[PDB]
Amino acid sequence: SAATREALITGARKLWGLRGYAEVGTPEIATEAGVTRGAMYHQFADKAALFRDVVEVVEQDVMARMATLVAASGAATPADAIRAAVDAWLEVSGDPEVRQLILLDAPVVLGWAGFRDVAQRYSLGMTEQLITEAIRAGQLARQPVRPLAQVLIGALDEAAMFIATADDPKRARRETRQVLRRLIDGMLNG
Amino acid sequence: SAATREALITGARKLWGLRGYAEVGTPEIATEAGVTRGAMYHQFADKAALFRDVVEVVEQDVMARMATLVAASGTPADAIRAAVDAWLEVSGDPEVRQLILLDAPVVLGWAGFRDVAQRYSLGMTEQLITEAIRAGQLARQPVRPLAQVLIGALDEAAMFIATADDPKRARRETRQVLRRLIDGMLNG
Repeated sequence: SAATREALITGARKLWGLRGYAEVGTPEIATEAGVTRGAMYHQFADKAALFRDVVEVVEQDVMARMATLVAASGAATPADAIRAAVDAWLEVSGDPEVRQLILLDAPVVLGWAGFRDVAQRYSLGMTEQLITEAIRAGQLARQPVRPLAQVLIGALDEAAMFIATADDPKRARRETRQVLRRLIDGMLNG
Repeated sequence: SAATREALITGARKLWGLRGYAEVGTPEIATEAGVTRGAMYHQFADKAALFRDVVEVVEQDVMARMATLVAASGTPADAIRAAVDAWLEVSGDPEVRQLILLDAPVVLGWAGFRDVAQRYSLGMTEQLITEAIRAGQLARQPVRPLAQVLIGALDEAAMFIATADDPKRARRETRQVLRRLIDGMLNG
């Protein structure tokens, strides 16, 4: 029964990751997972409920992938951590599964308040941390931490959205990386 | 028929502006406007359709208001600093707060809201950036990606003020933060 939950989340994630939420129904997901409809409905009341669990697991991977990329950059100071964290977010949001589930389907399926809540639960803390360390190292002016975090989250979230729907994604990704790079470098002292 | 639309948009705008989308039903809006339910439904299939037209009219006023405040402030770099302060003034208006910051994202969806916000704000923002580049107060860079990143930052700023525990404090702290960001991009 625990196994059944795991296999449904895994199946939904794969199939919705490839074709999108709208294009795959719960009966197809049950078959893919090797379970009956009643085992499925015991675990998930409806389609949208299974999607919420898919979003939690994909967000966990996004944060863990991002912490791996920052730690693999060899960033020696808070300011370099920030430069790495910015590049990592554009790399990870470019992953076509993350693009489909988080950038396109999650806002539609969860609603505005739902999506914003999830996005903030996963991103706010990390962002607030990086800012607090830069302030302490003297690489960023002493200022209020949450307001800056929140403004940066809206900038980065919009960046990713703009890439995901662009005519030329590879170009939008590159140009938008320059723009965020210049912005950060205007704020940072080193 | 055009008159009927105008009166509905005006009634909906006032009443939703005060109490919020969720709190006022379309029959109340019909009476406020002085039209029958069938005249209303002829013009607007459902509640969400009338809301879309309310958002268009409120956004038009927001842009026009904002161009008047920028022109009343007295270089491109200072235009940008004034445009930022003007956005916080105009988004502080309790009607704009209710309809654009709180209800529009819920009712239109995130992509729908982003679409409306960009149709109205992108050109002005792209212009301000282009003039700063020409005056040498802003590094030559790609104009649309910067405009878009700034629009997302400013929209999030205003939303943060609109839902803050202490609005007067959030408005002040958020003004500092936007000031530093802008000043990091602009050439002194």
